[PDB]
Amino acid sequence: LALHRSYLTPGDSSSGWTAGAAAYYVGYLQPRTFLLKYNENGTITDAV
Amino acid sequence: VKQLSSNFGAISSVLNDILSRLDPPEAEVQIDRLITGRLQSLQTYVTQ
Amino acid sequence: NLTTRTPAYTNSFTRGVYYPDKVFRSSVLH
Amino acid sequence: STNLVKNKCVNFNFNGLTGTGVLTESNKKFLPFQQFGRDIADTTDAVRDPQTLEILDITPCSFGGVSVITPGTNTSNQVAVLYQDVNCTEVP
Amino acid sequence: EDLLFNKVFNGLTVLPPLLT
Repeated sequence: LALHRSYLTPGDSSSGWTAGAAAYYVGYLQPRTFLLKYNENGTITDAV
Repeated sequence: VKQLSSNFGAISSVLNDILSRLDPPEAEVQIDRLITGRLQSLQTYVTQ
Repeated sequence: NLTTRTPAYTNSFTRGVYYPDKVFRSSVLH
Repeated sequence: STNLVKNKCVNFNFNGLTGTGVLTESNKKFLPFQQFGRDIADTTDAVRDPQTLEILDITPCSFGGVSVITPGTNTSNQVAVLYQDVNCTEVP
Repeated sequence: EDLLFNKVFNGLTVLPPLLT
């Protein structure tokens, strides 16, 4: 993740940082069977 | 038509590949597995 | 290093489906 | 990279997929990642040529069973032959 | 009959019916 260092908060190397805004969601994958529905153009428009 | 896509125990379900990537004496064992298998699928369609 | 940093789970509603192969199928359920 | 031929029953080996078919212009709109196109029953009915990125349809070439209509050997030795399921421009 | 009718590869060939 990029860390923003700015003139506003020189602090020390540890304290020279700004969180800004970030969100990350990690979900692991498992072996599964899915029925995928492909439309006329070939896009997967649904799955079960 | 789907049974044409099942190995029946050979290296591959495609006759061209078994013949192309194997020596002529040992491909005959692999084709004979497909021929016994594919013939059984046709006998079941005709009886049913 | 870093300092002064002041987990919850959210439902994945039907997300994470990726085109399994490079084949094209139209109007088919596979 | 041998040159492409169309409207003839030509054996073909594309980028690793091989079949015998008549290759013609296709109206199918393939998405960019897709390489071949398969119909129901796992049969490849479309391929995109690698060199010009154009979608080409594959249709099996003709195969029909000749049948013979005989007036009867006692009446005559004339016969007429029905080549089934063949537009009569490919019979010879 | 019209109401009734409306409501209703490889090595394989479907031969056509004799009485159309």
